Amino acid sequence: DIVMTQTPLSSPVTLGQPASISCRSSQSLVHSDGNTYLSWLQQRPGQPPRLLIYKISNRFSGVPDRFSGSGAGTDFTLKISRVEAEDVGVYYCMQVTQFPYTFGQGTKLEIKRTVAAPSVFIFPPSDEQLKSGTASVVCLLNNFYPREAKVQWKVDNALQSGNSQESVTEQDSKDSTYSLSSTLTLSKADYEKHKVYACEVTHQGLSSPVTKSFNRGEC
Amino acid sequence: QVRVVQSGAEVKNPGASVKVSCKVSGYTLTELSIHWVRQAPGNGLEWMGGFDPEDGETIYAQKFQGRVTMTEDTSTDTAYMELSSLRSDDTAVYYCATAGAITGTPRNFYYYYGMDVWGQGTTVTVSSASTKGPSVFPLAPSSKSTSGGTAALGCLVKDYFPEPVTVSWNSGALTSGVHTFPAVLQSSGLYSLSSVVTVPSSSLGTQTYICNVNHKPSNTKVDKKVEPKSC
Repeated sequence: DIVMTQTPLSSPVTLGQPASISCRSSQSLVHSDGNTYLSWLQQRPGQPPRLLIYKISNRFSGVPDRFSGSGAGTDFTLKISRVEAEDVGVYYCMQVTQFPYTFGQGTKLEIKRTVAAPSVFIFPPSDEQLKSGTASVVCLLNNFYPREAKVQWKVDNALQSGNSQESVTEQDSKDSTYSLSSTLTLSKADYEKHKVYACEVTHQGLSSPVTKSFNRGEC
Repeated sequence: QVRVVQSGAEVKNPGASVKVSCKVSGYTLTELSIHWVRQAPGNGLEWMGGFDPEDGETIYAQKFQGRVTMTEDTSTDTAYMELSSLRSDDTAVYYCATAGAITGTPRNFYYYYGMDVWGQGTTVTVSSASTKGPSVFPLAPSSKSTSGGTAALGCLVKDYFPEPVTVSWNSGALTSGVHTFPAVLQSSGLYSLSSVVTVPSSSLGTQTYICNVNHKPSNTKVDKKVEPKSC
């Protein structure tokens, strides 16, 4: 099977700055007719892939002029003259010249942006969940740029370890920022045995660790 | 309008078969080539095979030759992919790509003479485990949810299996400022997830926020209205 490997591993690029991904094929992409059929597709996070280029220079309709493609033999390169927040994603290279069609491993295009402190929100557990027997507390870190972020669950000044799970969003296609969500789950009994539930967030954009807290109040 | 729609997410037992549908809207499934591409989550794209609508020969990848069958219902405009003797290595998102003729319709950026349009995807999980519906609780806005005049609300989709759960807001009318987080795996082996949205706190009294959660494997559709209360 024709092999497709994308030279750039990962790419942190400044906004409005150019970018270029390389694709390498083990065998010639020229077909038995005399053409070369190479496609470039962009997949935004959690989306189906959208075809941007065909052949090497042929740009699909509705595809921005910022995208351009140029290849020779076994090497091919996709270039974005200027990079916008909407370009974040994974770029793949497909070949339709020979069966079975091949895809590159893909290449993630990230975005370098100025630091942004997160906004912290704390959510207490709902009564319905307490009826089910459990209690989940959620700490939300919204629109922070540096991906690295620290979250700490404290119950009545007592630091916790375990019983917490968190997820980070894929880079925003508008802000180019990130969002974090951390849930601390306890039993109803454990939850009632305490008074103050707080989460202390530390991030680069934060001059000093911000803590969002609340008093059970039976909920 | 050229619209490609696919079956809902499915969960199948090892050694069983899986069937997914690709329905084409706005253009007859004639002289329009259909392709099936598999994507392992957080992995590469694998081209399963192509099916020619006007009875041309249909080529299957050497990998899936014995296990994949492709068929077309021209009347309903739906192509079908069927993969049998499923193995755990088969758990992935399945796509059908309409790569043929001229789409004709814009579909936001106009596809026009171009051929490719892609399906939304069908998540297929191969596992003997029991399917479990998600539990949806509200993440009510409060003084603890407000910053600089903006309030944050959401929905907690807890303890579901398998993985695919879709969350929408106000039946899809609300998408600005929405964050649906990737799911986490509890020690229990069940997934949990959260979806939040930032809205003007002044509006909290006048607007209605409802989160729409669909867990097709479980066959569950829940609409939970998130309203501000307490602390």
